[PDB]
Amino acid sequence: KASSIELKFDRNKGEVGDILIGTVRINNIKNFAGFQVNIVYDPKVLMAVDPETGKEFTSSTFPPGRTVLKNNAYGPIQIADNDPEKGILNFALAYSYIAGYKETGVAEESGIIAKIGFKILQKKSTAVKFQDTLSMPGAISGTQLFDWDGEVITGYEVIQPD
Repeated sequence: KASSIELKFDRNKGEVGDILIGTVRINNIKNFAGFQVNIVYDPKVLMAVDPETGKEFTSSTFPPGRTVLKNNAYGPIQIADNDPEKGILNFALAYSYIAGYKETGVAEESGIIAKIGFKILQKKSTAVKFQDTLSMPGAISGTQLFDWDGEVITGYEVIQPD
């Protein structure tokens, strides 16, 4: 029942050339209607790729795999502004029609918001994490969650990968 955003890996070690899959998940986020996150990694050691195809993320790549914020009746808008050469992923998605969403009264409070492949480029210990950035003032460790009143949500835990 604890409210959280988590970045979790299926496995955290592999051989060079294999792809580690990171899943970004939300849990018990009250009246959840959108988010923005900033995730950083060492681009010399890991490369952000599509989990299925292995195709390198570019600046506009919005990650696949979500199980929430998919109802077209509420106007989902995806924005990506990654800088993979600098090891930065930054992407956001929210329902525009939050009036129609709130009016139905059923909130999507838990689920997957992204799946991201990380292809291993070197045999070297490394970390992937949510991290604050000056382009996101008022964030909680590089995360912002929004509700169906269009307000910023607080009080949740940011769970980093082990």
